Amino acid sequence: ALVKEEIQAKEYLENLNKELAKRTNVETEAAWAYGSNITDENEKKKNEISAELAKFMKEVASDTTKFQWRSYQSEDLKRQFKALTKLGYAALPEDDYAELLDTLSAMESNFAKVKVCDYKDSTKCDLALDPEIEEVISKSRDHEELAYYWREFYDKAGTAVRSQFERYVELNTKAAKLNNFTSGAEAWLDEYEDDTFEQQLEDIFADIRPLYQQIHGYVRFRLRKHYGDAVVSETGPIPMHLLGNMWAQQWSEIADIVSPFPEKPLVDVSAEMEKQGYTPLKMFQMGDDFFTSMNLTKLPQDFWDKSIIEKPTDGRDLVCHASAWDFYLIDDVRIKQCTRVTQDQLFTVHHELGHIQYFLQYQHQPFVYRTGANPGFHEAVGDVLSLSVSTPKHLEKIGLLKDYVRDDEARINQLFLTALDKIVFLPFAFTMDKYRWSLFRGEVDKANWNCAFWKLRDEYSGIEPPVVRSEKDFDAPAKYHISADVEYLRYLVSFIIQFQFYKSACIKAGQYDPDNVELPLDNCDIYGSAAAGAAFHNMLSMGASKPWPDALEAFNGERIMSGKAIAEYFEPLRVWLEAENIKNNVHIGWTTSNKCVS
Ligand SMILES: *[C@@H]1O[C@H](CO)[C@@H](O[C@@H]2O[C@H](CO)[C@@H](O[C@@H]3O[C@H](CO[C@H]4O[C@H](CO)[C@@H](O)[C@H](O)[C@@H]4O)[C@@H](O)[C@H](O[C@H]4O[C@H](CO[C@@H]5O[C@H](CO)[C@@H](O)[C@H](O)[C@@H]5O)[C@@H](O)[C@H](O)[C@@H]4O)[C@@H]3O)[C@H](O)[C@H]2NC(C)=O)[C@H](O)[C@H]1NC(C)=O
Ligand SMILES: *[C@@H]1O[C@H](CO)[C@@H](O)[C@H](O)[C@H]1NC(C)=O
Ligand SMILES: *[C@@H]1O[C@H](CO)[C@@H](O)[C@H](O)[C@H]1NC(C)=O
Ligand SMILES: [Zn+2]
Repeated sequence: ALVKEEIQAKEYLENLNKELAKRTNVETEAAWAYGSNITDENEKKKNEISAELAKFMKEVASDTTKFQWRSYQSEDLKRQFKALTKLGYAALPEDDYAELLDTLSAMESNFAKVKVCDYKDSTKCDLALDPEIEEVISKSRDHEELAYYWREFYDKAGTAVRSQFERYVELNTKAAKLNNFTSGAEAWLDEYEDDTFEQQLEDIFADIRPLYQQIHGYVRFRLRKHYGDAVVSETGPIPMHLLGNMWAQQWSEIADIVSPFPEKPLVDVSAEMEKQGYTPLKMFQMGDDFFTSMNLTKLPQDFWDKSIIEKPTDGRDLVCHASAWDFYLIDDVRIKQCTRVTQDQLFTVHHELGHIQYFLQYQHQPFVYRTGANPGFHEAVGDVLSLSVSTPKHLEKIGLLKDYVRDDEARINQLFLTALDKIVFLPFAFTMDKYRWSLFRGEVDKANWNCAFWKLRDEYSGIEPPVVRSEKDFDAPAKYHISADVEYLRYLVSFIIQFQFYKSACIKAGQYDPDNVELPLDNCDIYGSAAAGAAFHNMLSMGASKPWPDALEAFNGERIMSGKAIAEYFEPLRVWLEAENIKNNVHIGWTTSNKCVS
């Protein structure tokens, strides 16, 4: 029976993968229509088609049991079957599935439709997060103005969806258990195919946490000099509204007030981008150029024809959170980005285009393999290029950085600037999933859900709200990914492995040699490197056809996720900063926040 059955199973899979790709195409189109144009009608259509695809996946899961697939010889066939067994939310009874979709829609559309009143004009009430509130949070140094916008946003994006969030947790848990996972934490973790993955991240995080603490201490010190001791204490958590970002996830927008060497250059090319007439289209064309310069795949015409690369002016509601979309045919790939002409946005364009590249590289795989080796791989691709794009080397080459002298002090300024994004984010990203996992696993009583969030943000990041919160507030959904039910550990994983990829690409490009002071890792530009491009091609073309260690091995010969490379990048900063904090008697660490009343 078995040899013959395995022949038939191969044909079964060939056909089923093609059918899933086509059916997924159709759900993806409806989701795109909604996300690009939020209306009740588009919501209904998206959710109806999802319900129908879920019912089909339920039949597929049932049909896998007609095959003795665990008995087969082919590791590849077994891997595909195992992927089709995994229903996720589709395991839910029809009515629960529909209720979950309705709940998700309610949260994501609440987030996307938030508007607040101008701090200086309570009749102007059409300020959205993107761009209006984000511009104040990144540019204002009026601490009361900042606190105002923080409070208005969190109250509307967060607290307003407590009820919905609670029902989502219940249904997410019910779904996980129907897949025989303990909870949605274990369902998310299953994507890393590694039963020690959490311990591995704890270990890496513990190794980098000392450096974070040094950065935190120095920033707090600098913020005290700017705002004074009535606004920032020496010993307490940093008030998060002063850190240049609504979620304090990255602190690079306050670099001009905390840079190590204020009289030496600090890279900020936004003003030159504007002066040279950059547009969203040009920024996308330049990202395309980067990839094609490395001998990777050019964007196809569908990308240009169907992407939305600037915020519509017609007053519609949409999701502006930047995203990359695979339509599961051939070359139908798209970005939806409310693009602004800034340095940070140039990096975001490259990030999104890394997802597009991945889609193009794996599009010949069977449907079940048309995804990242793990979710962190997907998020890392474009960041590897952004690391290069951010270098003084690259930015001088493209005419955006003028009259730059790369002395020791400018190098520390640039390392610090990078760390304000790359090191600061690590505890932030860990807490987003630690929080959700703790709710999913039933470890926090509902009475303590809000303070459990702020407790994690305190313990790991040493930040706190600008105002006292309580269990009357519900703050976690004020972060897009929490309202949108997007797993966050992918970004922690990305921020570690992107340095492994960057280092290896730099070495292949001839742009990094640890023994050559002329080739430091932090000034490596892989632009134009076919050797780097080759490593990407070898890895990305695999999709999810093999466990992620095999995909890393295809890139650089390694099989282990490791903090060595990110530490190697920041090692000169670590040395300098440890010394600077001692020299300035900077207090390190923080007392427990008083800003969430239990
Ligand atoms: C999550 O875990 C769940 C368990 O906690 C699991 O649910 C179990 O799935 C089992 C596998 O499908 C299912 O097993 C069948 O049980 C039937 C009897 O069940 C009743 O009594 C139970 C308790 O006594 C009740 O709780 C149930 O509700 C039922 O009322 C059996 O009749 C049935 O049998 C047939 O199938 C076996 C297995 O066949 C296999 O494949 C080939 C077929 O060619 C076999 O040759 C091979 O060796 C293998 O056995 C045949 O041997 C047999 O001849 C029959 O055709 C079968 O044992 C079980 O009932 C169910 N239990 C519970 C408690 O729910 C979920 O499936 C898991 N979910 C996921 C997503 O993995
Ligand atoms: C948005 O969707 C609605 C359907 O609810 C449709 O009538 C309208 O034309 C769409 N607008 C745009 C900008 O596509
Ligand atoms: C570019 O990529 C192609 C296809 O992957 C390969 O055959 C070729 O050798 C590469 N060219 C360069 C510039 O190395
Ligand atoms: Zn991404």
